[PDB]
Amino acid sequence: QAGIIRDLLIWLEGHLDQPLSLDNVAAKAGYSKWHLQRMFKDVTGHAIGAYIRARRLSKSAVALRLTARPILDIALQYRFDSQQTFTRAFKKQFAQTPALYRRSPEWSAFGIRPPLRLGEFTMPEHKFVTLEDTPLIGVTQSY
DNA sequence: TGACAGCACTGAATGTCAAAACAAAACCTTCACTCGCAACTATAATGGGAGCTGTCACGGATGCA
Repeated sequence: QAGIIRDLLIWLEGHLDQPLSLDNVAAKAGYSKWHLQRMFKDVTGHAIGAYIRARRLSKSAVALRLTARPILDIALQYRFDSQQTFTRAFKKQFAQTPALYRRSPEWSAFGIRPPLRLGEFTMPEHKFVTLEDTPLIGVTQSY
């Protein structure tokens, strides 16, 4: 029912990292590999399988732009199979070399796909301002 | 009744043949200069000890004489 898929993503957003998962591992959620896939297609508007590894790449794209690791820390970190295939699907998502992607300081959100909620989404508000050069005092350290 | 389990097949999306380029310094030319050899200079000059070291002490030694 509608209470299932919402609870599956509470697993899945927390288990987008730890299990090396395809839909066979996702088939342990009450029904078969196809029926859990059939139950997702209409209650969401997204198609689960190519989305998740792309969402796990979208989890890896912010890891490719704001985390301090090289290509092979994050080659198979997000449960992938190869690096050149990971480089390949990246071209169909961001149209940029990952060496070129962390070359430019500008980070545009083209291929990052948002995390899905079947329940109610807490929408933040926006207001566009233009700020001023203000002196302060503080120290720096890294992570 | 509607879930509920599994099949039919697209195909985008992999797993392989190739280069494509970029810094990596790595080994390597370079090319001007800094950093070193070597020789000469023509009034006249001509013999150390460089300070040192001062009585221990019985004992065996070899060679001189």
